[PDB]
Amino acid sequence: AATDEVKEIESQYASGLVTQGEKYNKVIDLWSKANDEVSKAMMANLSKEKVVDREGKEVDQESFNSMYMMADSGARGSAAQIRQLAGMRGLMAKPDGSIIETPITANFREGLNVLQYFISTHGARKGLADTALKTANSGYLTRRLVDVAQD
Amino acid sequence: VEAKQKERDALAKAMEEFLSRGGKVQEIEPNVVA
Amino acid sequence: YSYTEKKRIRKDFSKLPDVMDVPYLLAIQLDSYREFLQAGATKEQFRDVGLHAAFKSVFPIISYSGNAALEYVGYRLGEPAFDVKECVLRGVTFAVPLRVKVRLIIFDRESSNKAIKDIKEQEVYMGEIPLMTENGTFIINGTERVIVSQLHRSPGVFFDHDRGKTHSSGKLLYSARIIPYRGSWLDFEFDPKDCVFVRIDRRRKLPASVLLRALGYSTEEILNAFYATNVFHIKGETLNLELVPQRLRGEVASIDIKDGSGKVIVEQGRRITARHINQLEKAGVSQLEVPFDYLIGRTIAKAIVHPATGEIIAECNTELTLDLLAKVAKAQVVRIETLYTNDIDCGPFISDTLKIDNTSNQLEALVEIYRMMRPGEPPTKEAAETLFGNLFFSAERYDLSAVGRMKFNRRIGRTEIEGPGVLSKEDIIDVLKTLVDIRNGKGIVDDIDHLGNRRVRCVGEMAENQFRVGLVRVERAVKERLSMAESEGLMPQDLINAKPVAAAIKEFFGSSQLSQFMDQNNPLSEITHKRRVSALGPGGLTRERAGFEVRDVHPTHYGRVCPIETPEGPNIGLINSLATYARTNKYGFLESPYRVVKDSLVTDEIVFLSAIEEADHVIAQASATLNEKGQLVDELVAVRHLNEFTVKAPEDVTLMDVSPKQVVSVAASLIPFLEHDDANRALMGSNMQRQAVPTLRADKPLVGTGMERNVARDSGVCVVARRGGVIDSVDASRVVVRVADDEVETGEAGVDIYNLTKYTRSNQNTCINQRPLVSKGDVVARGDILADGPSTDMGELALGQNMRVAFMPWNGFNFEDSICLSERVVQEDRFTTIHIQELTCVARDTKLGPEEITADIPNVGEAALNKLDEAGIVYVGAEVQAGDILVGKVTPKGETQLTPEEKLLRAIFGEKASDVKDTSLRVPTGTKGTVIDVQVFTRDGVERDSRALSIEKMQLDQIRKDLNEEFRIVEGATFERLRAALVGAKAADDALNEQLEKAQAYISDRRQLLDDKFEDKKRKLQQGDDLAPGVLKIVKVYLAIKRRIQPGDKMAGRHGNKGVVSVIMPVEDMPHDANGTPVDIVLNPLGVPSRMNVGQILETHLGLAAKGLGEKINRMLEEQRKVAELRKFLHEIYNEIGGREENLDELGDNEILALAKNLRGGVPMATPVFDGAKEREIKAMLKLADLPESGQMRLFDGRTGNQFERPTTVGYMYMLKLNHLVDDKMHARSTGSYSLVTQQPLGGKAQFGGQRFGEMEVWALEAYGAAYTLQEMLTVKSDDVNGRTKMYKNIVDGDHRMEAGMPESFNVLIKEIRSLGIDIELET
Amino acid sequence: PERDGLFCAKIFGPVKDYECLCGKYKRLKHRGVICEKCGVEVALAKVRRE
Ligand SMILES: [Zn+2]
Repeated sequence: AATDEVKEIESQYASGLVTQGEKYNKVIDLWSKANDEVSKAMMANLSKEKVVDREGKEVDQESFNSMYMMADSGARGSAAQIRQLAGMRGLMAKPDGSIIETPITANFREGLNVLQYFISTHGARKGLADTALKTANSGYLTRRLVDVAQD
Repeated sequence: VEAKQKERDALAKAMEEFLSRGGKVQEIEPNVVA
Repeated sequence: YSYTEKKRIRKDFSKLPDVMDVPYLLAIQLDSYREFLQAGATKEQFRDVGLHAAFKSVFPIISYSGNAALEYVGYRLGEPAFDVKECVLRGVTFAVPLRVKVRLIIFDRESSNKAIKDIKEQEVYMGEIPLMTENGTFIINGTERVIVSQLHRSPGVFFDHDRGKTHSSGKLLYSARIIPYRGSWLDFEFDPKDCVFVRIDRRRKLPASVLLRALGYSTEEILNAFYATNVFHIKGETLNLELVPQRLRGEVASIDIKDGSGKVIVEQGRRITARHINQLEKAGVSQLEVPFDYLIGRTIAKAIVHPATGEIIAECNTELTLDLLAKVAKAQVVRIETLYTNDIDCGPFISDTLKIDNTSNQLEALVEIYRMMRPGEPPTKEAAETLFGNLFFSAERYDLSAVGRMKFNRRIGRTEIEGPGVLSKEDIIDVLKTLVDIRNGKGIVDDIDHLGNRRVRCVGEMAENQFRVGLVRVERAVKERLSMAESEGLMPQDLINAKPVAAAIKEFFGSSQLSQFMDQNNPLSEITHKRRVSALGPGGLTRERAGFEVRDVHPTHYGRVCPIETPEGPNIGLINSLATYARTNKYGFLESPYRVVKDSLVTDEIVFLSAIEEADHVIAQASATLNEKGQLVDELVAVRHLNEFTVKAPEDVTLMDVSPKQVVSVAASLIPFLEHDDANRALMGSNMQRQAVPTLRADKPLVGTGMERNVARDSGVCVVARRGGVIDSVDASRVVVRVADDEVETGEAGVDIYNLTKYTRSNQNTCINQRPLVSKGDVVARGDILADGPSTDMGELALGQNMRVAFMPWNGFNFEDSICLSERVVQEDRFTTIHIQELTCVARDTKLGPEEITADIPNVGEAALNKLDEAGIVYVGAEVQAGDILVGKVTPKGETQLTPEEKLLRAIFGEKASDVKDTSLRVPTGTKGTVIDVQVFTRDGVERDSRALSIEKMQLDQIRKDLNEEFRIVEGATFERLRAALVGAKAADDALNEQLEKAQAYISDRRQLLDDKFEDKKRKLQQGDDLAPGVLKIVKVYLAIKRRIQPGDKMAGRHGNKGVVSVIMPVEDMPHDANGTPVDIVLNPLGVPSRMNVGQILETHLGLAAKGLGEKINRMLEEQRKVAELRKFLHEIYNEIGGREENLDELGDNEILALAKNLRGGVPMATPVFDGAKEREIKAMLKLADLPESGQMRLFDGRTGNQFERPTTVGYMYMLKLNHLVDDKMHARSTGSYSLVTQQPLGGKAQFGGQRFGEMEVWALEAYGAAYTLQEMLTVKSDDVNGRTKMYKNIVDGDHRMEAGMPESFNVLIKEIRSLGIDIELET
Repeated sequence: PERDGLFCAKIFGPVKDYECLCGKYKRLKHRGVICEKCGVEVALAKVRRE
């Protein structure tokens, strides 16, 4: 449905009605709307993933699978990490300052194609750049920050 | 670039004219110092 | 079909058919070396860049104020006489000469054909060639070093935004960084106040008008041609204007332009729209009338000098005023030259830059560029002109290739792709037009993080630049030496000097950062270190120069640069890698092939597409629905046209991907299920696979990608078959094969030797060896695998081993990401590793006394003397313990000033007063193994040790043995050829006699050939090698440590799950299933949600399925069934949904039994990176082998015995072994020798030092409110004289007093402060 | 080394422990005595750092 919607967006952009910025803002909030929609749907199907009954037909409770256990416990990671594993991966943004309008139609269970992984690798390299520079920047700031507070 | 190439072509043409205009080649030894 | 595929076939699951085979990995450095060296060529060599192109630009020379010329036809390559296996054990570093023929032609200095004295002779060998092997590496003084592809910025001019805090503006233009290939670095900075000012390395800011006047262009013509093209006249109604409809578009006209004979166009106060533009276009009135108030805002282009007045009434590049227009009217000026600028048009910043600082004269620009280069010197016009010519026009210390001119022509717009290598002022006109076009806003700004803005270099261009620098240095030296010399008084060979080019080729490989040591611990490291794309080094960005610009990627890297391959640590993003199917261009550009697709059908030919055309063309995706007709079934696919992913039409695209493995490099592609993992942990797993170590028993990997045989084929440590045929005899030291009658010459048919690499030393102190995997009496093919190297088995890459693996947090042993092993890995020696440890000892010569290898060493016990012989070296294969003396080294001493305690303890034991100390090297702590061999090097004409005689006699009998066996195999081949020849019509006779004489001539030629080969081996092994000066003999002993599994080793898988093993837990504590196989290595289930890779579960499920099929075929071979059941078993295996079937081809007696005996230890898979195996085939493979479909096994508790009320998951995980052990990192030091600048311990006393107790350590120490340990660790553990002595006496005696004392750190500080003359005293 | 230099023994001290520059006094008893041939003071090896 969102692919038909973005095809409608591309046709109404090629017909000459709106500019690039309006449809760009439209895709970068509707894709995030679909993202947290399938995220809360993932929370729903992870919470209702148990079929048990005791002297009855059906009974619903919390799920007895390890993903829901590690989601409710929250030891390492959060609820935004299983969207990449099961549902839609999210919307990695370009490191130049823009966002890529094409979504991640596949997931980690079924298998990504070349293009969605090419979108994901840009955000992956950006996160590697932040985690590589943040240690040096934190050391450079703390080497004066504890130096002023040694009296 | 082009000037060095033109100088190389002129030197090669002068060497060919000298070799074809009576001049010979002096084959010195491979290991000889004055 | 290869012979290795008969023993092992891979079940693939590629739904997309393979359209292109995997090309050569190391072909880029191969043809770069072939272009730079030009070994095999005709008499007419190629005109490309290289050593010949560097020699032809310099070798024609002319003497200053004289007559001299040097001509050359070409050079002659040298023959490599040093063997590789003897130069890694001797240290020759692959020496190869290179001789050139120079023609010294003299003249009479009159530009005529008079006194033509030509001397054509061969010169001396200009340095030594590196002479690398076919594997792609070269040895540099014992060790093997490789080059790195320098991914520096591309040669040319770029225009980026670069929004920073220094500009303090939202929209600003960055500085134009002109980047040549070598030297002459020029800058062009755009000032924010509508100006442009160039920059230099050490000089200050200079205006662009002075730069143009120094280049040659006048300021008036540049200011005229820079802004616009408009002329002003005084005709008719006191003025005449040339109306331009293009400039008036979008400009609010505040005046009346009603000229045009009663036709008004735009009234006063009306904005000019497209209707007024169309009205002006249909009118065509070139003359319009404006008032004089509009001319005040305009700026003139050149100076207005009237011929009737005789004086300058208007300065050059000045504004027009109300008195200046009246002066120009009263001076009767016919034509007035001025510029026309509008608000909607480009801003007149070039005129404001040219009007600054009063730069209008050529001599002022000359003295300005002289003060910019040499400030405060004698201002001369000729010297400054020669300096500017050598900096810009001349090629003296300035080399620019054609790729910079090609990039400049692609940037500024030109039809010719090839340009001149020398820079001119016309390129300055193009770059000023480009910067004012960028400041206008038209076009797109360049991206510095692009693949087009980062050119991938190689060793050839940098080696040619270094050789050109050394050659122009030698040419300057020869011109300085032959200045006052003559033709008959001097010599052409004595005038030239091959020493600067030899020093240049020495520093290019010895002291250069790009020629670092090759990572030879793993073959993945060996194939990836060639394909590294680093931005550091000379002419590039270092680690602190990266920032947030070159550490990011642009989507133009589709198939060119893999971002999932970079070393982790302090440098991520600037060191990149080369992709798999990416092939470089002739211009050094990174390009990737793409499949051209039409609107209806799909073409078959493939063209390598660059990056400049992908921004205009549409690139589709190869992972699409195809109905075997050449068209896409879907009506919408994810494509990309303007370097951005979008949706397009199937009839609109023109290009698509060739293979999905063309974007990933060869490091990350060996990890299965890349599309199920994140790039972070796949990058981490690829880094640990690059930093891997081989194992003892090379077990084949269970879940494979299919390119394991490919990366084993391109690896130089494997044995590749040049010619096919039958194999006569297989030995672990050498193998021989026969040559068939088809692919052979007339004489010397069977000649094929292959020296297998024995147990030698690698670069990371690990063992390397070759193991044969063939039999006797089998035929092979071209390119077949004969002997596999380390971490390779039976033709495929086999790095580690596999064991039973479950996902469970078991008793906190796998606490966060840790590992819990089992006793099978230590009882079967599965994941044990053996390192070869080096120990280089020297035997130098001192002035007070020489040293030698003497076994009579003082202070040597029985256990040390029993290991060493009468020579002084331990025997081959002796057990070396911790603290053993290996080499023999006795150093003398004189005037030692001995203490009475030392002579007392010497006189008590009755030993002789030996004045010669013992400085023999020993093993470090934690090394207890067995030596394998010792390599000794002596000088020419020196005394030799008897152990050296035993070593050289063993080497010569081994060499004579392999020469005798190759002579035996070639005479057996000649006799079997003669016996196959004589049987035809045995019962004419002159032919048989002739053939016997030809065979006798061939075997006598082979005999004299092996005689001269043995003479060469004797004259190369008996001579001395080039060693360090002042050294008599250099020995090195190769100690091999048989390291086992210890508690605390490093263990990681393939998806970036780092872990450390805890202890050696037994085989019973692990949980077991109902079949009978307990699990071995248990992992934690945090690796799947936290690290974003679910490929752990899929890989362990496919490993469980592969072990189920392997146990099924093992019990099928045990049950002694017929071959029909085995081929039906292979038929039901190889007929899944994914992949293809290759059955009904192999024979039952030979190939089926061969694949059984070579696949009983597991089967490999073949999955691609982005279109691999789906889950349903995995469910089928789980359900067909009596295994559960979801991996939900039912296990039994080994510890408590209670039945689990939950099904668990087990399987097989193929993990890797790392070079992160404890023995190479263990520092054992209690007391260490203090330093010379302070009393802090350090290494050098056969003990490794401690860690750095820097600022953060003492900060965390005083984080708590304590004060006593802060001074105790600072005055007792270090920095004292008598405090450590009194504290040790208090420790020994028992009583404690804790005296304060005085440390020596205050003494070092007071001496370093009183060295500047500073009064410091104590009050007290 | 010789006298009046960067590594002189008269100004700084001995390169070894309890020895003089000329090599006449090599004992352990004298700590603040000066030799007659050379104007150096025999002391420890740590007095180069004083
Ligand atoms: Zn003395």
